[PDB]
Amino acid sequence: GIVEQCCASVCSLYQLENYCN
Amino acid sequence: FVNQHLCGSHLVEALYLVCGERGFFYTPKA
Repeated sequence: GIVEQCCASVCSLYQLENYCN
Repeated sequence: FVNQHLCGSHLVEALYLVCGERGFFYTPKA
């Protein structure tokens, strides 16, 4: 349950990998 | 009230400051 922690929507974990390893 | 959306995604994006270094290797933002 990490997606809800960031935002209720419009937020994916796949976004962190874009700039960091 | 100032109109500006802020969330974890915004915090997550802000990572480009420390991330996206790739050292001296330059590549399209992707």
